[PDB]
Amino acid sequence: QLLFNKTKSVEFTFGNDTVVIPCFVTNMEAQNTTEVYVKWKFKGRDIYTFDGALNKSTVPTDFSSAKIEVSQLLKGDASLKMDKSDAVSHTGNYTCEVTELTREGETIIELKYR
Amino acid sequence: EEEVQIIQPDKSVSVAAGESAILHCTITSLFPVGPIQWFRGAGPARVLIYNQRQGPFPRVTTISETTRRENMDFSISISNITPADAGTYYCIKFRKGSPDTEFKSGAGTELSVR
Ligand SMILES: *[C@@H]1O[C@H](CO)[C@@H](O)[C@H](O)[C@H]1NC(C)=O
Ligand SMILES: *[C@@H]1O[C@H](CO)[C@@H](O)[C@H](O)[C@H]1NC(C)=O
Ligand SMILES: *[C@@H]1O[C@H](CO)[C@@H](O)[C@H](O)[C@H]1NC(C)=O
Repeated sequence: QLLFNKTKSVEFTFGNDTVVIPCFVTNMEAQNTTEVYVKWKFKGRDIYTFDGALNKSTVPTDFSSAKIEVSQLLKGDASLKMDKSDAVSHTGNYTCEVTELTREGETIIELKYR
Repeated sequence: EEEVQIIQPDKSVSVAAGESAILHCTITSLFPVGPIQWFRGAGPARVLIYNQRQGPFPRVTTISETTRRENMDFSISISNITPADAGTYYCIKFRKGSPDTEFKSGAGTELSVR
């Protein structure tokens, strides 16, 4: 498995213009982003997929803003970034799935809108 | 760079109830990007026995150090075998996507209980 630096939950108020959900793999050894696949899951569906082999990101219509900092992937950072509009309409537990070659793992972070 | 082969050397394994069973699987390549999963049975009702992402899977222990990038041994040990554990176990390679698609399956290992 890929191993994670876990986080129970994060928060963001109305003042938070953009929302960041932390995901950090600790035993990542990817040589190129082509080796990497990232899934951010929410209520079953994939609200964001990064396909490194194809170098493409896929999002549904509701999640028009969701993206990650691809520059950070090789470091093991697959944190998710979205605006306030997408955040409020989708509040709950998030699953961060990362795959490197054949190794895979996931971890859960709950988004709270206090 | 050649197409991965999935090798389950044992066509069949037998074991007394309450005891453990080793299910061997090795692959020849770590490509393409996507995980290995163990299933019992084939078809739409097959049962997920193990993967790296959705654990821990009680009763299932990995034979090798599967947190290592270069690991190609996906053999597992299943403890406390019951008659319910009987059937054919498939070590299966998947490609990433929404959803992940099955890329190639091992021959299968027939377990039976004494
Ligand atoms: C990553 O892999 C692609 C495709 O194989 C290649 O074109 C690119 O040069 C690689 N990037 C680096 C930094 O090596
Ligand atoms: C990912 O896409 C960007 C923009 O389209 C491109 O500049 C970059 O080379 C791609 N990364 C690869 C091919 O590793
Ligand atoms: C998030 O998951 C936990 C279980 O670990 C659950 O108790 C909680 O209700 C979930 N949050 C939502 C918004 O469903």
